[PDB]
Amino acid sequence: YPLAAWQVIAGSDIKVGDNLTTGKDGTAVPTDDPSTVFGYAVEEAQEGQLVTLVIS
Amino acid sequence: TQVIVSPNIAAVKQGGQQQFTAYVRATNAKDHKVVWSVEGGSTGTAITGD
Amino acid sequence: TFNDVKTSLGITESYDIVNAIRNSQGDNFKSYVPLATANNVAEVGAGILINQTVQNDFITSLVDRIGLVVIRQVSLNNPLKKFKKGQIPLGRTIEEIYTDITKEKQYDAEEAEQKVFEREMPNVKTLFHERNRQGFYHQTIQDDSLKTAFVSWGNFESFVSSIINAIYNSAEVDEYEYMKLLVDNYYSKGLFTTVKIDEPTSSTGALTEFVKKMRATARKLTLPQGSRDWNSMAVRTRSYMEDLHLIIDADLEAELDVDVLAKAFNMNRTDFLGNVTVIDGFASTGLEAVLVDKDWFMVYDNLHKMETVRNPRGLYWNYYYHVWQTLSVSRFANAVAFVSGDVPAVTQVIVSPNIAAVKQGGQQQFTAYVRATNAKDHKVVWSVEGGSTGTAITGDGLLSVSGNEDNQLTVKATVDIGTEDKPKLVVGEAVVSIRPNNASGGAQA
Amino acid sequence: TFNDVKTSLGITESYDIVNAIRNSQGDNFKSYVPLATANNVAEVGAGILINQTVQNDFITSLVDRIGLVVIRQVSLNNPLKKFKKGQIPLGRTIEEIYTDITKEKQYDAEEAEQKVFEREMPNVKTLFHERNRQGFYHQTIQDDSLKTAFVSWGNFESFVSSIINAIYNSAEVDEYEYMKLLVDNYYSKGLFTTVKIDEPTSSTGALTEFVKKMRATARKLTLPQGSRDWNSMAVRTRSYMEDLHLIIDADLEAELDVDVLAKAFNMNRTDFLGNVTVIDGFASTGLEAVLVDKDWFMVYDNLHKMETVRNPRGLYWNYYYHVWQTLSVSRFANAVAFVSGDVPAVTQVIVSPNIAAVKQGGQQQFTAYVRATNAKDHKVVWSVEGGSTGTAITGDGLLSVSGNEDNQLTVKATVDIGTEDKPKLVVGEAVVSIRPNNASGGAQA
Repeated sequence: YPLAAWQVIAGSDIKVGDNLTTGKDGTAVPTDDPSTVFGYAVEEAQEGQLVTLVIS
Repeated sequence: TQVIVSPNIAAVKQGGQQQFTAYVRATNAKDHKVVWSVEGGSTGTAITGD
Repeated sequence: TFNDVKTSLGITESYDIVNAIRNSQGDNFKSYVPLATANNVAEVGAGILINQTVQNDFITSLVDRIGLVVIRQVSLNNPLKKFKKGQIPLGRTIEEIYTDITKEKQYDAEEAEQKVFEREMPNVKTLFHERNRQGFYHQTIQDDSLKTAFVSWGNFESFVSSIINAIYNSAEVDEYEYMKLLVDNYYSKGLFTTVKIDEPTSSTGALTEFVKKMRATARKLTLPQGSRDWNSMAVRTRSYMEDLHLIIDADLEAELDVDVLAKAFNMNRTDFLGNVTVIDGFASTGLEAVLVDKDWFMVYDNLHKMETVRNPRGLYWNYYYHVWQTLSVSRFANAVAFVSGDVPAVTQVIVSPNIAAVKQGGQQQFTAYVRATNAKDHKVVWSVEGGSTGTAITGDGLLSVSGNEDNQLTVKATVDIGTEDKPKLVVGEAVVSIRPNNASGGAQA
Repeated sequence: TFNDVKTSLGITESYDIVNAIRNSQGDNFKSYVPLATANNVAEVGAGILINQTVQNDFITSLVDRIGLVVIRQVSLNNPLKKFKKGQIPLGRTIEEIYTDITKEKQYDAEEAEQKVFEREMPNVKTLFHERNRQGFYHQTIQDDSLKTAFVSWGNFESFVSSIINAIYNSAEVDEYEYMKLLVDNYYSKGLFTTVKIDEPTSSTGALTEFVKKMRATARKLTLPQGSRDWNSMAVRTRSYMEDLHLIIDADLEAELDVDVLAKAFNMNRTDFLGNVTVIDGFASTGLEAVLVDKDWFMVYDNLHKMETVRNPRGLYWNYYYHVWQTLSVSRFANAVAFVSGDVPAVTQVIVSPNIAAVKQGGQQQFTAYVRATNAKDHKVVWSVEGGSTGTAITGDGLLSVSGNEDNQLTVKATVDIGTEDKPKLVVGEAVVSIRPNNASGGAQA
């Protein structure tokens, strides 16, 4: 069901607009190297909290 | 004096919604902010303003 | 379907009565020391929001039961319902028509040779009302799933008879609240004829001033020759003492009878002269004690329908109770506001005829009624918005429409309040449509 | 619309009846040779599932016609409808309270010096039957599409009543299938007292052995001192003979008539005791017959409504027939299963008081009954599960409780069946509430 945005457990602290990639245990962590980027967060989240961001 | 959440007993199906609201007894007649916070839950369950 | 929910659930204790308050004390709470079972009275004596099932003390396999089931039945009503007017089935708009008095002419037999058939029109002012409210109330009853909540059909039917009244109580609450909104709407638009008072909470002497201005204004309204203030349309209207309704909250009703009426020896001399309806209170700032005619309200009803439907495979009724009604207030009946606090010096400029029509080349006379809340003078500056090259008011409100022109003039009447650094302007407007004049012909000489 | 479907659709032909008449002479098909039209009766003589249009024999242009429409209206019933206890319109839960017998004490005569007012609670066990089936049925009657299928209103109306009966017959059939489910539930849970006996339809003497064990077990149920041996709660209950019901299947009825009741000079000394109903057969493997009281079944009705709705847009009637009922089984009544295959040695461990409420620091005696077939000398291994240290139970069942427990306990009685390599553990369980005490000695010595 093609989702435009997901809710993924943050593997660290994530700021709004941060590009995200996979982390430990499949968690979402901040990145900076295009290729690892699968989505951009739309809200701030602390480690262990869900963060919702658009795919793209 | 006292804050009153109006749906006191609520029952929500898993993956559902519920609209809570709060009455605030205050003698001072000052505007007061109501800070909505859900507890006892897991990763996923969240509440907004109102 | 619940867990181990605590009793002190939605309770922030201003002090714990259970602990050292009743235990460690040499003070007020010494009379609760001789109580033995007082901890459990302190625990669930306020009531329990959720019933956890309790086993019997002696035989733990049995279950303690519900002994008494009380169904509290409430009946709400509308105090302002006595000001309603009826039912309007068809149409939407209400045309209100007031014919005002005219001006005398001098007798002359010689000018009457040629001024037979002369025309003098009436002074009619119209006002227009419209349906505002149309909302509905929705209450679902699942009949069959509520029967597990019950023994005793008397309590089952009383509970079902209560849910229908809660649709009926929601009409009384809103219609009181809409008719209270007609007072604050009509005060925010500055249409009340305000009377500045000092605040009656502050002293008993400033209350004694307040009682006089109610008894004085109520005399001024009921004068048989009428009065061209006290309404927003500024026509001359007498009122009747049996029709003046005072809308005063219980805060101000309590300061009256404790100070004024009880210490008075002749209660029918400091009384409020008429009908004191007791409101829960106004919502504006400083607005106290509105004095209105009964014809000031124009509340009509358009429909009152209880439309139902039934879901078969859900086995429930949905009750849709529709209320549609026309909620508006007159500007022909008198309406006096009793305002404490800072008021404008002039709340309202009213311009005689609000609308006018005049041939291009013709002329028209105006009258700026100034609702100044004090014994002060205010010169009116007249103005023509939308005029061009010949259309000009000559001072004192004599519009002289020129000719050539048809673009719907607007006539202002401004009262300036205050300093030049803050020139506060109170503008009353009239609109003028121009009928063309073919008796002239373009050029002349 | 269908293409060339032959009149043989799902037909598995044992032999060609056309060729067995046509070829073979001298055998039993010789009497079908003097039939002139036997090839045509043999073709379409079993009914056809799909109607090919068949042209007329005289004029090929015309078609042959559907002259007769025959509507089978089978009505079904519930053979177990006698077992129902009535109707519960209001409320949800049904409570059965049984006050068991007590244990004898020796006459004390000197230990009674301090035990005059010592109290011993009755052995009151209980059980709570709440509403289980909450269902509805559902039909669409798109009657305007159906008017093409019929040419008379007598066949249009008899067919519409035929779909209504399918709503009611589905209620009849499924109420039977839930009341068989309650037997297979109670057997799968091991609450049936297994009488272990090889199959009646296997040999003649195994048929008679069954009849000897039927009338033995029916006698053991009705003895005027009762027994604990036939409940799942192990209370001394007593059945009556008129209330016993036997639910054998259909083969076991016919074996009684032909093999032992035919040869019976005294049929009352052979046939089954109690009432015998005949059902299609239990789903569970090996379950041959079930002997219950009338009180074993607790089926109450809660709702039987049928509500219709009309879709104006699709032109159809919906017919929702709601059935709400309490489908539960009393564990206090005697019930015996007769089971053919290999069963386990222990089917149930029944634990006494079974809902306890100790004092924190106190002690409760727990006794465990063991259901068995051959019986044995098994063992009972007690335990208790709750997160405290302290709180140990003896090998005799006397549960000790810690002075600081504060968690609900779960007392187990585990019997091992089979080897230590693959152990089968039949576990009977209880619960303990703690009731916190107020010793206030935090550190003793």
